Amino acid sequence: LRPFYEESQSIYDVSDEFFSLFLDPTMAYTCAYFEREDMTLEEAQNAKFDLALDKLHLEPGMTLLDIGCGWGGGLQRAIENYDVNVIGITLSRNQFEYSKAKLAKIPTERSVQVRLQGWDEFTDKVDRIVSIGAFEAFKMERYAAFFERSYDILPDDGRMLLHTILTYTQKQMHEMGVKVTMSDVRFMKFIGEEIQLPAQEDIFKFAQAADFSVEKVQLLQQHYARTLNIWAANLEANKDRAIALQSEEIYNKYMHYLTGCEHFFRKGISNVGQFTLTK
Ligand SMILES: Nc1ncnc2c1ncn2[C@@H]1O[C@H](CSCC[C@H](N)C(=O)O)[C@@H](O)[C@H]1O
Ligand SMILES: [Cl-]
Repeated sequence: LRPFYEESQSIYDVSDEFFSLFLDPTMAYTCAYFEREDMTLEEAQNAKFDLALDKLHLEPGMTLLDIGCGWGGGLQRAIENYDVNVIGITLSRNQFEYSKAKLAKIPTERSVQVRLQGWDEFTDKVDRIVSIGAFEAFKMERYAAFFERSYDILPDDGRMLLHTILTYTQKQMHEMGVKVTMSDVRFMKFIGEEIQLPAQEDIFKFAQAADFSVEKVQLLQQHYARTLNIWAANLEANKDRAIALQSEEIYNKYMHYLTGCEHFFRKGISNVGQFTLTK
């Protein structure tokens, strides 16, 4: 704690325009799914959203909730590909306004709602839930309430797709032969300052405590390494504009974050899973 207040430059202070320098046009900010090896980033992001949505067994007329909708790409796929009502919620005002404006332009015969709202305040009954990349922003003290609230707002036949990043235990790493180095440790400290993760077993434990069953987990480890690689290449290609919009310090922090995380997935320290939860 510094005695004098300092309005500093944070990676969280950048505009939508900055993110458009390296995200694909749909502005997905989570692991893509290279269902075909030759897919572009945009095609793999659409394929990731389709992968999650397909696991929900959506039927015409249902209501889908996207917990943590970001810049709206998941809800666009849902509106375009299913005859369903949608609700998207986010804690980001920029993402809220962006998703609202994006989805307002999409023809639809169903209801569409975008809200600046946390899951802890959400009580609407919905038929299915998708949540991609939101869980890693939750504190572990709130995990149980999250799964309990998710269970409660679903019907008897309800299904939830939970997509989130994962870590391994030391024993599993020693088993798998993953050696964590000092530079890895220093990067984890960089994360704790600028930005602990659950293991796959933790997700099973918490979902089951809320009376969900885990029907499926699908791991996308190397898809994330490739997703982060492309993001980093795009940002580097747009370096001059990133520095003009922000600064070399902000550019460097993002580049360090993207390429460090890429290394963690490539090396096998981290993973990312889609959990199909049923009721
Ligand atoms: N407690 C909470 N309740 C609701 N949304 C939350 C939340 N904590 C984080 N979020 C939202 O979760 C999102 C994480 S970013 C992932 C965005 C999108 N699903 C994608 O795949 O690109 C952001 O929109 C963030 O505002
Ligand atoms: Cl900016």
